[PDB]
Amino acid sequence: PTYTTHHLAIPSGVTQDEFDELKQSVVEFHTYQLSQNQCSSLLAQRIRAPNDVVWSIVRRFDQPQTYKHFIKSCSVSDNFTMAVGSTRDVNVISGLPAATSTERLDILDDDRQVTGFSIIGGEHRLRNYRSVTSVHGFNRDGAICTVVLESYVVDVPEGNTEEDTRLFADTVVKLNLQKLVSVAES
Amino acid sequence: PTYTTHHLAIPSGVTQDEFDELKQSVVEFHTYQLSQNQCSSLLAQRIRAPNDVVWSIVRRFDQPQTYKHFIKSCSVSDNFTMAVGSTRDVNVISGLPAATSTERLDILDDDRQVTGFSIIGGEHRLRNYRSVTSVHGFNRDGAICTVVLESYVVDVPEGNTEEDTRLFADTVVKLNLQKLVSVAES
Ligand SMILES: CC1=CC(=O)CC(C)(C)[C@@]1(O)/C=C/C(C)=C\C(=O)O
Ligand SMILES: CC1=CC(=O)CC(C)(C)[C@@]1(O)/C=C/C(C)=C\C(=O)O
Repeated sequence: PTYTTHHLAIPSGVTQDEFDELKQSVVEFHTYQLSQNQCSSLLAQRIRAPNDVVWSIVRRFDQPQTYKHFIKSCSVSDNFTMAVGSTRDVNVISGLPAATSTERLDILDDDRQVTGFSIIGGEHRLRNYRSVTSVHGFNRDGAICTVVLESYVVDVPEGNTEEDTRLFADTVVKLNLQKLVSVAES
Repeated sequence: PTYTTHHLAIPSGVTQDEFDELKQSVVEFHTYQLSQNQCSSLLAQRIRAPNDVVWSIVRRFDQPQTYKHFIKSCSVSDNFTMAVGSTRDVNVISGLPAATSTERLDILDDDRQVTGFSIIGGEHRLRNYRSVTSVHGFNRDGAICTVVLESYVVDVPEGNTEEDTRLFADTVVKLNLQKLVSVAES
């Protein structure tokens, strides 16, 4: 297989010196295998809030709607455990209506403050979506100011271009990351 | 089959005293006919920028991608004039890909700073979408503050609920208005 090189390109929204400190985290957590039909991207967002505050929000695998747009509801089983392997049924706002993507929790590491999930079933064109989010505290002069890194890999549907698929997924993650800013600042 | 009454309910983001000044504009420009299969909503967004600056952005019928998300490109004909009746072809970012909704300019009023459009062709579920944006300057402690009002009417697709459709359309418009804030305040 072929692998991503997100450590070679500073994403927008981070400085060269901030990024230099995070390259180790990108390699460890934001590297995916790449098939010929896949694309992957890494996004970043600075947040004026303690990383412990941010981690506590994004850790909530059962309540993504608190920090994501376009989710009407999210339910988990009555025996849900916050553990690798638990799943959720996400009801998406799209005008179809109440669509559903079942997602499985892949990583939950409270020591490094990293989580991630993969989409394992649903009615959509984002087949084999996999995402990782890591939380990073910086003593940042009035904050712990946190940079959140979020990357994904996904299949490019036949009849889609890689740029088109990537542009859509990038737009969603960027918009959700802006919402995370609003929620974290309190 | 009656008409909308958005002048009767204050939208979020406005004060009662601010809204009282806008009721005449809501009546004059933000009233739609409503059939039993349609819904309509009215949104507002405060912007710390001169109303003339905001107006110059939202007036650009040929360039919605400057202030809206999820638009890959926008083309108009070689004889395009910025005039009621002109149309544009919008290529939407959706993961389908490069989708298209053809839109017609309905209002372009430079004295009152109102613009509006209706969707006249495309491949989607926002049938008979019609939208109006109006710009409003307020003197606030020596600086101009702009309120943008944006409303729409749209058909509810069979199998959708009104809340679900409204929720989606409300989500899109609000997000486009946040991008408008960034562009105007830069
Ligand atoms: C918003 C939405 C609409 C779709 O059509 C596909 C899917 C259900 C995957 C999705 O939830 C996509 C979500 C994305 C890209 C990222 C995320 O959630 O962090
Ligand atoms: C982004 C998008 C999603 C759709 O499914 C339909 C359509 C393509 C019309 C649309 O452009 C709708 C845009 C909206 C609600 C408002 C606007 O543009 O002012």
